Amino acid sequence: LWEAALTYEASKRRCWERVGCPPGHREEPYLTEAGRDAFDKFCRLHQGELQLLAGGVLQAPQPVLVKECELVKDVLNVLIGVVSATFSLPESISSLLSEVAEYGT
Amino acid sequence: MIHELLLALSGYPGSIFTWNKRSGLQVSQDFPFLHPSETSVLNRLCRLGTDYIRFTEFIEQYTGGLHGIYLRAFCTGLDSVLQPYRQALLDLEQEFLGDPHLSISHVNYFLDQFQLLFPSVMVVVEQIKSQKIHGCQILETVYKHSCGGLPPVRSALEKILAVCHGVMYKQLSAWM
Amino acid sequence: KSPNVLLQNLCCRILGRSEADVAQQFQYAVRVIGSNFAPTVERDEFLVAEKIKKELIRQRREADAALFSELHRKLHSQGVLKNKWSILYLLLSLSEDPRSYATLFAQALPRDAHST
Amino acid sequence: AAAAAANLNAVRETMDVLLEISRILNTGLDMETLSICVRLCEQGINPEALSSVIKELRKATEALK
Amino acid sequence: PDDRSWLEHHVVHQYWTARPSQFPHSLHLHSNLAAVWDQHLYSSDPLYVPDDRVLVTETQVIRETLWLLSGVKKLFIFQLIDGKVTVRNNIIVTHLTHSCLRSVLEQIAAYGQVVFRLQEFIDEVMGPFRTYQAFMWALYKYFISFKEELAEIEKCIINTTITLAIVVDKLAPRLSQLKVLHKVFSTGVAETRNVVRASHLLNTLYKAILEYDEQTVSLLFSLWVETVRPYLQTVDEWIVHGHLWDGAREFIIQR
Amino acid sequence: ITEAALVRDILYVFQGIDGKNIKMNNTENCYKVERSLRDTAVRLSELGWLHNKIRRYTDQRSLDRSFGLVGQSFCAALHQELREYYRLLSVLHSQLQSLT
Repeated sequence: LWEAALTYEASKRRCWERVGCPPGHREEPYLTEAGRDAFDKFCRLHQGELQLLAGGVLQAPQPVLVKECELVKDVLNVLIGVVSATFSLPESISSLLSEVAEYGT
Repeated sequence: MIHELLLALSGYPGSIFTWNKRSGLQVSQDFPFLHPSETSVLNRLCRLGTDYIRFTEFIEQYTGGLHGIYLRAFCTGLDSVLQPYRQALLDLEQEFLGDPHLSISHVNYFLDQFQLLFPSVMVVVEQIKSQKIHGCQILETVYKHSCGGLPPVRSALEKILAVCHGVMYKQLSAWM
Repeated sequence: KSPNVLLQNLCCRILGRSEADVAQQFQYAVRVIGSNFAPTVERDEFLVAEKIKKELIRQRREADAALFSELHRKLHSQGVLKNKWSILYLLLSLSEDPRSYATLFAQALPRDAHST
Repeated sequence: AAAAAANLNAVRETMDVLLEISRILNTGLDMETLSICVRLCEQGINPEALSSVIKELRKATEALK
Repeated sequence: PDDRSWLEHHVVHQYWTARPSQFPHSLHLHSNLAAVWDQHLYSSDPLYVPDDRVLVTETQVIRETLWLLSGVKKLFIFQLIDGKVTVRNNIIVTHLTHSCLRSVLEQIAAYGQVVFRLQEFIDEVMGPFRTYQAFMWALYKYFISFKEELAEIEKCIINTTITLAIVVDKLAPRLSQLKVLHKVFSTGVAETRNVVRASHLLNTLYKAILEYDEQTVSLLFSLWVETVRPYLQTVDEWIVHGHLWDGAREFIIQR
Repeated sequence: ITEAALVRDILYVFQGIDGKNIKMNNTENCYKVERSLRDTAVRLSELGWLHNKIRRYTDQRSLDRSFGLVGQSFCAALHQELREYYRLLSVLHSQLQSLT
């Protein structure tokens, strides 16, 4: 089993600080290249910071969840003539959303 | 340590292998981490780097009384012989990443052939400076050392000689 | 695994055939591996190292005879093998020459002069 | 965990070193058969016993070809 | 913790945001060398004198230097003196005891100044001459291709064994080409009328190609055509339209 | 005295580098020690004593061009023979991290 597992891939990541075959941990990308997860955490932290800095008088309506395709179907529906999920007769989505909502209105 | 020497040997001396033009890569530093006689092994090794450092400055100043297109072929040839000195410095540090158990002597035997190249091309770089030769007769004085007697400097001078001929073949192609 | 199924895996490695087909040879193998199984003589890796050197001198190849030295050092640098003597003896016995005798050449101690 | 893969690395190196040894003396065996042989040599075995077996089993496959 | 934990893990934060680096090590001189030498210095009785530098890792330096070399300015590393980047003597790596580092980082700082001044010059044309505008355009046309190769290397960092001597050697045909524009710009900063300020530059460019009459000659040629372009435009016009027009005098002939 | 101290100097006196407690005051006579293990050492040090002669001779004769192409070829042959000895001495170093 051990010799059966032994045919596995060995690391090609070495260091001159960790010497003697370090396994690797990675090159640690920054907060412009480590998102799609830290992006969401960064948005969440920023929203919490703004709500603290105001006093709870700000009230985000969760401009994330729903994701994209559901949102895209909703804005396709407002152009048909039937009402959307926030209007009826990332936080920058509100600015994009108002502009495409008033069209179908 | 076996990366620090690989820069002290290259172009970046350090405070353990401090540079002087009256003694290249001086090590005189007392070591509780090294044997008393290890300094002499280092002393024999440091001559190899001293030559390379002198060579790179000589190439660096171009482009005093030496001037012409002839030094714009000679120094370019002097880079090409140092090119297997760049690849063979790359190889050692590639080995040291996985196996750190490899001693000084591995560098010693592996780079033993360029402790034969270097003293015999050092006389070529000094020869053109002590008496000023920057004419078309640089080719003769490399052409009499191309006979050689030591095979590394016998094949190194061929590389430079071809480049000098290549510059001579443009004057004699416009003219003709 | 256990050794008894592992000898079958050896019988399936070298012969292509199934193990329900060839069972006479597996029977002949089980007699010789059994009852002479574990080490009973003194192990020494240095003599086997010098005999790998003597085999590579028998080819008149001195470069790999010096490469074998750093490989033989590395085997002890890691130290994750129980019997270093066995695999070098094994690999030395299974050598093939691409392109003598041993009644003048002295082997290891048997522990038949020494109590088991 | 992690050290249980670091020892797997420390044997993964040795399996290359014995492979280089095996190829410079040139057995007619490859890596997979060699894994059976190293598995055998871990429990303790006589090479005088095992090698003879290998010399017999190779004379069983070119007798049915 | 819970967001700082995620930050500390995936993003770095250790010299440039205050968090003292506890980077694991295998010690044992080949990567413990700064500590070995400091302990030796103390045991020989300095006397005392604790040296304070904040301990960056190895690869971070190399990445930061790439971003410095490509042509964008204002990084955390490299103390600037007037707009001249110099080596930072407030950081240290686990070996090399900060001396070999002080040499080689000085080499890359020497390249960083040459690229800093040229990019600042290009920026100060956007905030005419009809020859400066083509000149910065040629310089820029070089810079975009140069910056692209640096950026793909930096991308390939995240995708192995990285140390100095590979990325230094790989960028030899780039730092060689960088040295030439330093010489070309040194006579472009030595200056009354715009026609002589154009012509004295352009004839230096026209003569420097025949001096080496490779990689250098293509560099000089690619700068040459994009600066002789406005004069060809004006002489073409001078023929075919029968009139002469410049934007405030590109000629020495008073017609 | 510990033997590991001796082995370290021994591995250097082959090159022509004096150890810490192995020196050669009279250059003609072989390396002199500065109970049986003490007796063995001189027989071990003879090889380095020969290596000194061989190295020092090819040091001078390789740089001489008033000695001709032949003679420099002798030097070349010698340098190539000298190169392999250090490859051996490398292995002898590496086996530290008994060793008799």
